[PDB]
Amino acid sequence: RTLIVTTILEEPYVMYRKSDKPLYGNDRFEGYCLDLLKELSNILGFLYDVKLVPDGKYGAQNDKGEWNGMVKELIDHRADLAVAPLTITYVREKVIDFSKPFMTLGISILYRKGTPIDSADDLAKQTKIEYGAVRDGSTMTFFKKSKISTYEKMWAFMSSRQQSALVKNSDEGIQRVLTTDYALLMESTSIEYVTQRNCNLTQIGGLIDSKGYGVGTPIGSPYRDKITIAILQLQEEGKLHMMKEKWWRGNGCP
Amino acid sequence: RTLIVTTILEEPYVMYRKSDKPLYGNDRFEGYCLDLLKELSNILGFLYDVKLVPDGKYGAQNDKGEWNGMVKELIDHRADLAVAPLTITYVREKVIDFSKPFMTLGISILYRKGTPIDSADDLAKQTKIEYGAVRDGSTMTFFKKSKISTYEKMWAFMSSRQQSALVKNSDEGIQRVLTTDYALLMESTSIEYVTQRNCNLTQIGGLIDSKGYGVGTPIGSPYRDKITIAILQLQEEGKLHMMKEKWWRGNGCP
Ligand SMILES: C=C(C)[C@H]1CN[C@H](C(=O)O)[C@H]1CC(=O)O
Ligand SMILES: C=C(C)[C@H]1CN[C@H](C(=O)O)[C@H]1CC(=O)O
Ligand SMILES: [Cl-]
Ligand SMILES: [Cl-]
Ligand SMILES: [Cl-]
Ligand SMILES: [Cl-]
Ligand code: NA
Ligand code: NA
Repeated sequence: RTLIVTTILEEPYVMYRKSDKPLYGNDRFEGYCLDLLKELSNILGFLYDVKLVPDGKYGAQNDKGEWNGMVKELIDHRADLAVAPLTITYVREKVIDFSKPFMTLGISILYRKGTPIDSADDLAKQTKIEYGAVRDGSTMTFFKKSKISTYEKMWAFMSSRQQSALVKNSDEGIQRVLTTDYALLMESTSIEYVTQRNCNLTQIGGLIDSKGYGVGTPIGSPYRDKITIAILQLQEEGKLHMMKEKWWRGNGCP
Repeated sequence: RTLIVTTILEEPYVMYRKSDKPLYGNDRFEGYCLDLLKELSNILGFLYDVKLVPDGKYGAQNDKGEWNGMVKELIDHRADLAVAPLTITYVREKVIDFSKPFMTLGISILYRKGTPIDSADDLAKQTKIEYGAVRDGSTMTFFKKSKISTYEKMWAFMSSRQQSALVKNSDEGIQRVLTTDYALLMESTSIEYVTQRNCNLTQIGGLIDSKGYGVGTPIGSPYRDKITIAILQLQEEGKLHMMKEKWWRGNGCP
């Protein structure tokens, strides 16, 4: 009866709450995605247990084409929903069922302020500034699969030297941008959150693609359509907008 | 199989081609949506027969909850697909199925350049400049249903005086903006198209909301998921972006 919700720590979507005593169960967590789940639970009338994905991955395929991460949890019916910044992509939609998007976004560039760099092609025609993405995430996959010239050049650079330009996670990418001469290809909603908090960083250029985050369900799940309708309701009522402004607003940067 | 596709004339989605002799069948039409249908038909391997919706409407409910337009064609299984700038909304998703969005947009304001107006709250707080939307479209319905104070205010104004501030169609709205002191609340992708072609008009403010256009199918159709997967493929390949640029780009503005 109670639904199992797979998710992953990622600021400001899902974070451990701060407290002076050990926390248990759903009380461990806060964030945009917990607020979304509370609003979805309200509308649809389910109870839920939040479970962190045991392997700490979003969802990609190994050499055998077996999935991992939140995507695999859904496939195997070890979770009923995945509520996280899980990008809606062609390869994932073949294997699980996403709701319609609760957030739309695109890949863009995180870099330091004050420089002459203005676009992905400024990066691509040069080698002094290093640049990369989180290994095996949807942004990397976009560069890997692209047949657009500029993105191909960029993939050749990223993948070169046993992928030394890639990072394991966004926090590693951020620190590399802050310390060295490095630009991170990152989803725009995460760039917005980061630039609101570190005033030496900025987004470079616009969005190079367009995509959404959606709630994952196993293929065939009856919850996919109920959740899509509830998301559309929350969007039209201004509630998704309110939730984004609650979690993104920073107060310290020009 | 040959699919039956319901659609509606709307620039630059679906337009009559120019020819010195009469045109027949699918050859009557061109535009972004025809290009999309060709790409979907190449991926999924169907033939198709394009039919203009007989009542010339997108789809809205009357007081008795009865539907019209392309939505009613799908509900009644008179068409297999609706391919048009058909906004994905809560009320429509309850009665038909949409693919994931092939375009993502929001309501914004079309107005003349060179004025002090910068946002919907600027319009809401006054009564001198008239403003409205296409009657019974998804933009009107957004305002009708909103409980956000600004938008309630705007709906009270739009709906006053026997809805004299509303218009029957987008071209009527565009002419009214060009001639009189009037602002049109319009989906942002159409404002883009218009302002590329009318250098005296501009978008005012940003997007008020976030929504998409999707291919519509009857509820339960097996094509909906196939078309979603095909749209995601076309997005990731950059084809949807190239299709938008092809149909939107104008001759330039001074
Ligand atoms: C935080 C990361 C690893 C996730 C979030 N959305 C993408 C995904 O769902 O693959 C990944 C980011 C990226 O690839 O830029
Ligand atoms: C062109 C119009 C009448 C359509 C297009 N999408 C909206 C729909 O699908 O309702 C309507 C526009 C709007 O309401 O601003
Ligand atoms: Cl857990
Ligand atoms: Cl698997
Ligand atoms: Cl026809
Ligand atoms: Cl969907
Ligand atoms: Na799917
Ligand atoms: Na539906």
